[PDB]
Amino acid sequence: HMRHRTLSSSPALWASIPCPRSELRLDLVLASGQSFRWKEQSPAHWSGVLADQVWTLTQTEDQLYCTVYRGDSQVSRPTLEELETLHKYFQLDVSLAQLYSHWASVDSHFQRVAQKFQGVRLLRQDPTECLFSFICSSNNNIARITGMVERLCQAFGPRLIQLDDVTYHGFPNLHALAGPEAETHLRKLGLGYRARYVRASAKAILEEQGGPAWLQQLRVAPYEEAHKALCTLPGVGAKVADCICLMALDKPQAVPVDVHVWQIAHRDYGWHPKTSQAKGPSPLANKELGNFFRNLWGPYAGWAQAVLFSADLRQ
Ligand SMILES: Clc1ccc(Nc2ccncc2)cc1Cl
Ligand code: NI
Repeated sequence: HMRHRTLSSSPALWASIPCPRSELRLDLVLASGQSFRWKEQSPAHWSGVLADQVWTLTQTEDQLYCTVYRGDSQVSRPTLEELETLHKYFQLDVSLAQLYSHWASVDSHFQRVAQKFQGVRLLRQDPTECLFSFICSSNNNIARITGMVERLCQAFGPRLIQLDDVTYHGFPNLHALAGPEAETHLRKLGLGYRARYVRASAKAILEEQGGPAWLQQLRVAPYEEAHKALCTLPGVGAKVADCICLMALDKPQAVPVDVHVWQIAHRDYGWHPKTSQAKGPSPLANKELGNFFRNLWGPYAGWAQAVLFSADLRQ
């Protein structure tokens, strides 16, 4: 039936937001493992869902070209409010050129690495989508998580539209994931142990915290409160909590610490746990390392990390 648009195919329906490739590189941000809902359907054309709507995105050296598919009606070009949404998603208020410059000034390693990887910024994700996406992320790779999240949305989330062979679903609400046959069905979809944590966390957020409004509270709450709050949930530890804080709760200073960042810290910064003596990853050593990077980079430490992370997936 209807198909995925290119910029050439249907130039009428595309709109644009003025955005240099130095401020945002789609190819580095949408497959960076922040969101797992974007695919490059046709070369340099990124399609994925936002809320209850599909988008396809592509860019030039100075422009971010984008179009919407409402799903239900007259196919038209992105409205103003629809583009405000997109602007916010990419947190484009924030100057990346300034942040790169600031980091480079205090970190000679960053200076050498950031050159080849410009336009790495953080998305502002829906808390719910982010939470459950990052529960599926423990002991896993981007490819597998992408899969799990797609199957999860297909099975539990509302159908929106079909383009080509791909049927786009919205992200499920908590109630949908909280039900009795939720784990069983999720286990069928190959999440394994993670199925328990999904259901449990959905059931928890409803009953223990009073629904999705809780997550919005954490967005306005201070970092430290939000992190402690998140860590109460089944399947959510310091790492996942920091991912969510950073990517969906507007805490730029949150620095998710796993064994991979340990490696980079030790190899590239010569870091060892100083207050600690135990020589390997630990609750306290990880937090120590988080504080280390905040001290060095400042209150957008998580964003700086995102640059290094994106420079590591490319060899
Ligand atoms: Cl800054 C950042 C961005 C994206 C991710 N995504 C992940 C990719 C693979 N396994 C776990 C998480 C993680 C960080 Cl720490
Ligand atoms: Ni050493």
